[PDB]
Amino acid sequence: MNRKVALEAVRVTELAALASWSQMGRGDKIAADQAAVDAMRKALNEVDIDGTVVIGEGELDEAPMLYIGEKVGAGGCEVDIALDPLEGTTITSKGGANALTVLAMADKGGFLNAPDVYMQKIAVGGINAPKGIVDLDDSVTNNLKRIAEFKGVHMSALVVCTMDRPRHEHIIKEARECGARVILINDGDVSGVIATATENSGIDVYIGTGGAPEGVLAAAALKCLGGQMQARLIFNDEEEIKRAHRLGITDLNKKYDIDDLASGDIVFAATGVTDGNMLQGVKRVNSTRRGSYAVTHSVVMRSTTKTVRHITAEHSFDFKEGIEKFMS
Amino acid sequence: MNRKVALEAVRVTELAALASWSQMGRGDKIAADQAAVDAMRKALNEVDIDGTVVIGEGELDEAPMLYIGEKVGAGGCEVDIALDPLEGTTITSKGGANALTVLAMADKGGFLNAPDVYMQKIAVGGINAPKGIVDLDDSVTNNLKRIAEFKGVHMSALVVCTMDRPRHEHIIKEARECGARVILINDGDVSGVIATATENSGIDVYIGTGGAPEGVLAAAALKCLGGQMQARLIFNDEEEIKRAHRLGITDLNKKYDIDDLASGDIVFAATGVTDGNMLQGVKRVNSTRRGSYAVTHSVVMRSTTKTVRHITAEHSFDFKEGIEKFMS
Amino acid sequence: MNRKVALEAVRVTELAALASWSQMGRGDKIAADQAAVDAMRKALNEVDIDGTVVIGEMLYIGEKVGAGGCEVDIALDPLEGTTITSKGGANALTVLAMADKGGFLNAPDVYMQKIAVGGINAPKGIVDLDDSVTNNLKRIAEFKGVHMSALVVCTMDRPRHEHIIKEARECGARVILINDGDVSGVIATATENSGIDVYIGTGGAPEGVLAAAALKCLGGQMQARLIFNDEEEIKRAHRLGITDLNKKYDIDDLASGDIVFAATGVTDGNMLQGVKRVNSTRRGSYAVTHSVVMRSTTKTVRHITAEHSFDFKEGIEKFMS
Amino acid sequence: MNRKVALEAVRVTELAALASWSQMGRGDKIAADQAAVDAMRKALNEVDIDGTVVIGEGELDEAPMLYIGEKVGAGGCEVDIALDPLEGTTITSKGGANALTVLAMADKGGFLNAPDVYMQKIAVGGINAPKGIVDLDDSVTNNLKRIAEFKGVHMSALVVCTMDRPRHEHIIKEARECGARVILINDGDVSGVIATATENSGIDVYIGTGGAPEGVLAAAALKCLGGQMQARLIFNDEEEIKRAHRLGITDLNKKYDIDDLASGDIVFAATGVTDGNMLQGVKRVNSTRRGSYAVTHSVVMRSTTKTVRHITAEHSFDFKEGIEKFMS
Ligand SMILES: [Mn+2]
Ligand SMILES: [Mn+2]
Ligand SMILES: [Mn+2]
Ligand SMILES: [Mn+2]
Repeated sequence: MNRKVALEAVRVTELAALASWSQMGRGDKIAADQAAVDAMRKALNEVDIDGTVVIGEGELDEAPMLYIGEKVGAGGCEVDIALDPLEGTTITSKGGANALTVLAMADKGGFLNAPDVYMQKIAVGGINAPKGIVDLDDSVTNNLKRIAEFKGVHMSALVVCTMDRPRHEHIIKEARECGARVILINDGDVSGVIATATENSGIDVYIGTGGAPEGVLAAAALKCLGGQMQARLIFNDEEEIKRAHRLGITDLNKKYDIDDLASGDIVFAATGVTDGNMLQGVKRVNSTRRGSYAVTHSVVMRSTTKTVRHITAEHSFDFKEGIEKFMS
Repeated sequence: MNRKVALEAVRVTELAALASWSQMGRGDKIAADQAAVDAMRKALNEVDIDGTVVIGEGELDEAPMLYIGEKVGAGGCEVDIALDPLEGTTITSKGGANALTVLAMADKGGFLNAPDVYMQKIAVGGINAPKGIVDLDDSVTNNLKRIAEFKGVHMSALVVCTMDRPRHEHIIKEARECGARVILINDGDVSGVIATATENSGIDVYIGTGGAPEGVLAAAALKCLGGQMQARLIFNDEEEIKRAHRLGITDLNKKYDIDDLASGDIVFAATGVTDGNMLQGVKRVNSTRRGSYAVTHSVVMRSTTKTVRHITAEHSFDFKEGIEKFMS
Repeated sequence: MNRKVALEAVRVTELAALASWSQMGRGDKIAADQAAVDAMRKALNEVDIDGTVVIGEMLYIGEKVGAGGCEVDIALDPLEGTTITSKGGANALTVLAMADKGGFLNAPDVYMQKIAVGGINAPKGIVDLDDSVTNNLKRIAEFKGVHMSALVVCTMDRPRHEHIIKEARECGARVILINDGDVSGVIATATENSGIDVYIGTGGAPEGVLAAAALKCLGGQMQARLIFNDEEEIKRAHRLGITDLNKKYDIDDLASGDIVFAATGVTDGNMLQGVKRVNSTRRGSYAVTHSVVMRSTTKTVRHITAEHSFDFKEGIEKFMS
Repeated sequence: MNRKVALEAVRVTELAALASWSQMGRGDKIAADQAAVDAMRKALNEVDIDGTVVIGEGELDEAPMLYIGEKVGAGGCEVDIALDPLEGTTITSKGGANALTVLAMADKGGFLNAPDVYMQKIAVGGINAPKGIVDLDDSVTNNLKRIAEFKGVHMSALVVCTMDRPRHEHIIKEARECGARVILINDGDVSGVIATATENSGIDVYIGTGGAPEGVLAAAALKCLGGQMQARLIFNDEEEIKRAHRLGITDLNKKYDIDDLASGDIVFAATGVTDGNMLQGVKRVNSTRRGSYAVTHSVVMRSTTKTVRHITAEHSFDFKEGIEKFMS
């Protein structure tokens, strides 16, 4: 995987973010999603890779663009592509927190090719955090006690993050019972997991159930940032089992370690759409010095080197024109 | 008012925010509110003012501490005091966005002594925005068209903020219909209005109904930051009408200009509790160089000088102790 | 001292910095110092203290300042870097420190040998002026957990520092030079992302006390020794109560008890950013100052970015008092 | 040029800056220079370009690596390359301000092929600045009067930067006489010129004489950032004249507009070595969340799109090992 591919990925997430931002607060999640898919597909076909989508918008049946197996790129090293054109379609449509655009790449087979099913998740940051510090079969109490001890703080100092859903009431009750602070996000458990390893996020642990593709994407970032995560797929009906079987997943009760979700040489890239726990959103900026531009905030990271790059980009634009000129 | 009072007010909002933060994500909004009220009252009584609460926790009937009319301070210049010990008690208990502590000071009679009722609000930023650019009796569309013209942008560039409530559906639908982007916050329309005049907030306009005290405090800040706002009190039942009559208000449908909400020499201070669209929340920080601390982010501003100070404070703390040691 | 005094002090350094900035790069050291002194004296006389200048310039030794309050000794520097500000060099600051009566070394205006390192856990003895430069740096490298080659040592670019510079480079350290501003240079050792690990050099005794006051709040260690070259200097020491001429002063001997330290950047430097002209459509035009205020008893540290409204169609000297 | 080349260039300047930093403050300007040359050369040969060095370390006579005419890169689109492995060799050896590493790319013939001679320079930033706002044959006073009018300020507000040299005494004295503020840098007039177009540099104008190669490099950045600049080569002896003649330059007194220095599609990249008035230098950082790393601060920009990216990169490193491990 050529060093060139890493920094090229940020252009993809930036262009998807700008397209998504033009639909921010338009009340239309489908238009938000399609703006991102279109921008990302077009940008990805300029990237010098021999790319196969292993996580994307869906099966070819249901998704015309960025479907599983689709071939993308202008030609280059062979890579598996995990992508999320718009993490937070509903978020973006109402301008909520934590919307992102996300692109990750691995050598062939480096990702768990996750089906569209739910996934139990537990994640903690820290480059020195050991394997086994968290696991999903241990109680919440016992996981937090270990985390607090490793971080060297009282339990009440820890900030635990989960989604505000009925399915999480027991995580929340238990975490609070042993003394921790638990904050709720409305959506965007990609940002919420990655935040555990993000300097100054204010989030120490993530515990929740959400999308499985999102779990792999977040593991890909934690692999570069440092941290630990365990995940397990959930299967509620026979169609979900069939989706897994079609992707080669047959050990349904497997507990996945972070190395099982994303392994080898991983590149992770993301751009903020709205302000979130991980990344700032797109903003309109005026200046006499340079004129008006849209500013994006992005991150690109690589697991092998552990180089993490924070990128602020200034994109020239006349806001006298319609904002949908940021589409494609 | 003696220039000393301005900067002393930040210490008050800081200690109240640290107390609030100890209850963040504990699912107990009464405990968060009380931690805030306690810390803020103890800190005020060390400020060198002869203070009279004109906006606070409530009437002496319902609020034992920081009630309307309470005298606070160690002695000094006579000021009316508008307080919100914790903007976002529910926010704070769940760790939502936009929780703040707030304190504003004016010469005697400078604030609208608002009864505790709903208030319709429209706000826009810009030191050169003219009085009349926004008006509650004009349509959303016409307000937006004027704002867009004044800012020199296409309508679709504008980001309108409002609270996610059924009472705002008509605002949201109309603003989208003429092409604007409308983002929703779950609570905290102090931050929401003030964001219109905060650099890099990504928010251009606020339209919505919320608390009347909060409207006054936001107007206090906008007086210092620059901008325009119009409010109108709303009355649901006859007891609310009596609360207005007791405060001297008989023109129930009076439209208040920003100068009617806050006039004269005004000091506005606020500290973030959680991350919001105005201020960052309190964070736990480690360093070998300094040891561990809590970081607060505050702003204090003054309407006469127009000076705005952004203050990042490092508060030493051993996080092996219980987080509630940050309470007063 | 009443907690009020700390945050009142930043206003003094800010006003002095704005006045200095109006003389930045004008080639007139005298006019810069006079602008700073005026602004500082005027602001100080609104602070609620019974202050006495024990380190100062007019703001002379023994001058009584303040509007009335707790008694404090005042160590001030209306403009650390008059030459600096006049030429637009790096590391010009305005500085105010306050202590309880007798908290500062009452230092004659003489030269002082200095060595300093940052870190709240640094023990007394980590630095010592009578150990070789090499043994000082080996201990600091051990304390910081790094190879010697990682350490960045700061000193002033002066012929009197050639032996320090050569000995530190010989043992493998990286030695960077500043043209002026050893207040900033010393405090940098305890300032996040200054990139300075150690300061070693000779400079003004007043400036050493001021830097020590800050390091007492930020955490670190420093040692100092006064230099006497002329009989006039020795008598200045005697008149101030100093008779042990070769005393090595620890950091607690320079600044003890409850200390407040305030500074504002004039030009960009190793510790603080300088004043800038800013334009915005939302907010209009303003001068931005960058300040720090700190207190030794609580170890609280406040960083303050202040936007001062101003129409830069008018002359800059309107920022004078 | 493929938009892939732009972001690949930052890796080159980052690697050269890290190598330079290992020699910072070691009092050896040659070893600093060689560390940077080595690292830039090696990195450059992994960039997918067919590159020809038009501005480099020297003529092949005197420079073995990165010489004028040298062919570099792994293969791709044809570009002319304007390099400065280490701007501020003496700066770096003393840890002074404004040391940078610099890589610029243009279409064939896009750069003035500058001889190793001195160059008179005047520069101002701002996208709307018209050609003629600055001119080397106008007085200093008249240049500054136009610049004050263009920026909408009193003359006393302007900050004029020059190098602290005897050859600049008349500039310094004239600029001060007409009321401007004139600050002095010891070295580093690449950074000093680009500062005029860099947000928050505090520098409005650069006026001085310095290296002609460094003038082309700074003009390349200003073409991306917006601004105007004029330059004239000066010749002190016969050997300097033939330096020009060898590179095809016989009009010895030509005044070059910025378009004459750098024209067409230009990419410009730089990384700070030491803190300066354009970029921050490399720093050693410790964190518990991430471990220890060297942090670099870079900028990459493009004249056709006007897109500018600020890049903060964290390079994992164990600082118990010798710092010379950052060499190539
Ligand atoms: Mn999605
Ligand atoms: Mn409240
Ligand atoms: Mn002085
Ligand atoms: Mn060079």
